[PDB]
Amino acid sequence: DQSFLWNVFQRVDKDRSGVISDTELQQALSNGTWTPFNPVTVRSIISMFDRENKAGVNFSEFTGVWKYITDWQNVFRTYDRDNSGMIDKNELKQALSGFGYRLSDQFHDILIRKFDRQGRGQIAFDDFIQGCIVLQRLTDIFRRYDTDQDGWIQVSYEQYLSMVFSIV
Amino acid sequence: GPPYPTYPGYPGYSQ
Ligand code: NA
Ligand SMILES: [Zn+2]
Ligand SMILES: [Zn+2]
Ligand SMILES: [Zn+2]
Ligand SMILES: [Zn+2]
Repeated sequence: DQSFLWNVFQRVDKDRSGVISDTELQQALSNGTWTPFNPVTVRSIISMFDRENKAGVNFSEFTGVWKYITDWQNVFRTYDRDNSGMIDKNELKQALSGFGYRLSDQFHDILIRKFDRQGRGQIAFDDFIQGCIVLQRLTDIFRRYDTDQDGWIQVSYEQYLSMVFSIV
Repeated sequence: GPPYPTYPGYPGYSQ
C-alpha cells in the first residue's frame, strides 16, 4: 500500500522538499505521552534508512521507516501486557528475552536507568526503540570478536580502543 | 548459542 504511504509522506514532508528531515519525522511520531519523540531515536532511524547520506529519507526509504516503526509499535504492545502505555522492568525482561538476549536481572536495571527519559522506572515507546538500537549496535561490535559465538571475547588493548572509538 | 540474537529476533536485525 504505497499509495497510502505516499499520502503519509506528503503530509510528513512539510516543506515539500521530497525528502523527510529529522525534524519533520519527529513531529509525525508519537511516544504515547506529551513529550516530543526522542530526537536521538529519530536521528538513528533516519541514519538506518537513509542510503544517500542526506540527513533524510525519500519516499522509498520512508517505506522502510514506516514498516520499522510499525513493527516496533507491535512489539511494544506485544510486551506491554498490562496496557500501561509504558514498558516495565518485568516487561523489558520478557521483551529482551523474547528477542534472544540472555541477560542478568540487575543488568535490566542498568538498561532502564540508561534509557528511561521519563523517570518512573518504566520505558516509553521512543526510549525503548533507542535502547534496543544501542544494544544492537554494541552487539555488532562484540560479535566481530566473538569468533566461536559463545559470548566471550579475548581482545588486545588496541582492539578494545577501536571498539570504543567506534561507539563513543 | 550466544547470549544475544543471531537471527532476526527484533526489528530490523538486518538493517
Ligand atoms: Na568467543
Ligand atoms: Zn522535507
Ligand atoms: Zn506496561
Ligand atoms: Zn506495567
Ligand atoms: Zn570461545
